Amino acid sequence: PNLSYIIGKDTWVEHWPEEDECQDEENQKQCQDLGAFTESMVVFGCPN
Amino acid sequence: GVAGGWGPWGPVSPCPVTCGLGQTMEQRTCNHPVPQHGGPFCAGDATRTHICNTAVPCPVDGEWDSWGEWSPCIRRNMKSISCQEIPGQQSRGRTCRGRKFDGHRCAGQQQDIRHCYSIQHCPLKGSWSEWSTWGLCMPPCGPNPTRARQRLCTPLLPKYPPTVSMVEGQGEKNVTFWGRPLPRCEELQGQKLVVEEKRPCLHVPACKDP
Amino acid sequence: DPVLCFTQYEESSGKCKGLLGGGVSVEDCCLNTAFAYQKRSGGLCQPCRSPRWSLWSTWAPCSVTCSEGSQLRYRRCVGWNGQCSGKVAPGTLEWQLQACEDQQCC
Ligand SMILES: *[C@@H]1O[C@H](CO[C@H]2O[C@@H](C)[C@@H](O)[C@@H](O)[C@@H]2O)[C@@H](O[C@@H]2O[C@H](CO)[C@@H](O)[C@H](O)[C@H]2NC(C)=O)[C@H](O)[C@H]1NC(C)=O
Ligand SMILES: *[C@@H]1O[C@@H](C)[C@@H](O)[C@@H](O[C@@H]2O[C@H](CO)[C@@H](O)[C@H](O)[C@H]2O)[C@@H]1O
Ligand SMILES: *[C@@H]1O[C@@H](C)[C@@H](O)[C@@H](O[C@@H]2O[C@H](CO)[C@@H](O)[C@H](O)[C@H]2O)[C@@H]1O
Ligand SMILES: *[C@H]1O[C@H](CO)[C@@H](O)[C@H](O)[C@@H]1O
Ligand SMILES: *[C@H]1O[C@H](CO)[C@@H](O)[C@H](O)[C@@H]1O
Ligand SMILES: *[C@H]1O[C@H](CO)[C@@H](O)[C@H](O)[C@@H]1O
Ligand SMILES: *[C@H]1O[C@H](CO)[C@@H](O)[C@H](O)[C@@H]1O
Ligand SMILES: *[C@H]1O[C@H](CO)[C@@H](O)[C@H](O)[C@@H]1O
Ligand SMILES: *[C@H]1O[C@H](CO)[C@@H](O)[C@H](O)[C@@H]1O
Ligand SMILES: *[C@H]1O[C@H](CO)[C@@H](O)[C@H](O)[C@@H]1O
Ligand SMILES: *[C@H]1O[C@H](CO)[C@@H](O)[C@H](O)[C@@H]1O
Ligand SMILES: *[C@H]1O[C@H](CO)[C@@H](O)[C@H](O)[C@@H]1O
Ligand SMILES: [Mg+2]
Repeated sequence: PNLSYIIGKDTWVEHWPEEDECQDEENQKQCQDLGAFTESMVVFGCPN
Repeated sequence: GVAGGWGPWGPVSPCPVTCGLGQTMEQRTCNHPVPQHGGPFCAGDATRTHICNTAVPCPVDGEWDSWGEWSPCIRRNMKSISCQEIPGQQSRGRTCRGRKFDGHRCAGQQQDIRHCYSIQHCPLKGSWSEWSTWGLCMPPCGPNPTRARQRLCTPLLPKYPPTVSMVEGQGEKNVTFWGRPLPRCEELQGQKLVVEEKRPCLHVPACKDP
Repeated sequence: DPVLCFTQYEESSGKCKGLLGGGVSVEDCCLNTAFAYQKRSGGLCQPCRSPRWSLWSTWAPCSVTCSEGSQLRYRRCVGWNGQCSGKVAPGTLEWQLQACEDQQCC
């Protein structure tokens, strides 16, 4: 159970603001788009 | 038969609020004379109230606006799924308005997605609907209000599977038709789309102040 | 111009509830947008919050006790600093007229 995830050149990370942080007009759209990617991947998967 | 009277006014209370307007109050007692064996009752009020103004602005919580218009019903990495048995999705957005002065932010999902078929501009058959319920007498308060009911060419929606079951977490999503179809129907009264009729409303009351 | 400052707006009836006192400006009273103000006790109680439509009033009695008639119900835009839906200023009225029928035959 000692697995550890190393941050490397293949890893990608971006902050997801909390609910109250989402109300800024530019972070509004980020919480919009980060939420669409959430529902998109799980239900439709990939055509690849 | 002793006549009572008011005593000295006590210390005034500080302004209990740090913003906008508040209320301070002064308090007195009828303790020095005191009505004995009857008499009166000090005559007046033993509590004065006063408004205090901090002259500094204060909050209000933002409210959700009405949901916008549904996006076009599309499928990822596919072209138009119109007039086809291909269930897609569409999104909708809200806007938080009215939040001022460090007020509480809007609570809830500002985006909404649901599954859909696409009948945008799809040629389909139709049948005349029955007479709709009589609308409101318009214009109210205006000269000669009239109601209006109508029959319209209702499209025959295709019998597609209303529910598509996906796995992952075993999620089943309702599918709703989207789009403005082209309902085909025989002419009724020289009209193909909608035929209505108006009737004046009888004994109209005047609009006055409540 | 000074005005009577109330601490609460009922909205259910459009009344000014909880009198805080008088002799204060409107800008100071509505610093707390939850308050309300009216001129003397004549009426027309306006809250200090964003203007929003009240509830539709009960239908007025049918204009005739015989055959088809007409009945009204009102709705008042109440608030401060802003407008209701439809470019409506606080205090304006909106009416719905519906055909009523107390007795179907005279
Ligand atoms: C999606 O549908 C479900 C299931 O309820 C409806 O499903 C249709 C396929 C059809 O059979 C219809 O008659 C049925 O009502 C909705 O969940 C709730 O289900 C109960 C059980 O029938 C209904 O009584 C409720 O009206 C219904 N809606 C509620 C509780 O809001 C579901 O709401 C609907 N929409 C979404 C987004 O899931
Ligand atoms: C004092 O400092 C001010 C800068 C505000 O932060 C005030 O907050 C407000 O206080 C009143 C009641 O005291 C409430 O009506 C407001 O909702 C609240 O934001 C603070 O008290
Ligand atoms: C309500 O009750 C009805 C039964 C009538 O008595 C109404 O009075 C008026 O009667 C004349 C006929 O005599 C009708 O033409 C009127 O429509 C009706 O208003 C009464 O108001
Ligand atoms: C108290 O109030 C006033 C004076 O403050 C008078 O009506 C009277 O003196 C009473 O005792
Ligand atoms: C309080 O009010 C005034 C003084 O401010 C007087 O009527 C009297 O002193 C009373 O106690
Ligand atoms: C959008 O969705 C429904 C109306 O379709 C309601 O929950 C509400 O009006 C929201 O703004
Ligand atoms: C999206 O869905 C329908 C239109 O297809 C309506 O309920 C409304 O326009 C909503 O925005
Ligand atoms: C409507 O009118 C008649 C039925 O009343 C038919 O010609 C046809 O159903 C049309 O849709
Ligand atoms: C409207 O008119 C009559 C009922 O009043 C019927 O022919 C039918 O219900 C139509 O929709
Ligand atoms: C309007 O007129 C009456 C109700 O007043 C009914 O025949 C029906 O509801 C129609 O829509
Ligand atoms: C009157 O109309 C409906 C209820 O009949 C709602 O939109 C709201 O209550 C309004 O005051
Ligand atoms: C008017 O119409 C009926 C009563 O006639 C009810 O739905 C309600 O009282 C409304 O105000
Ligand atoms: Mg493959």
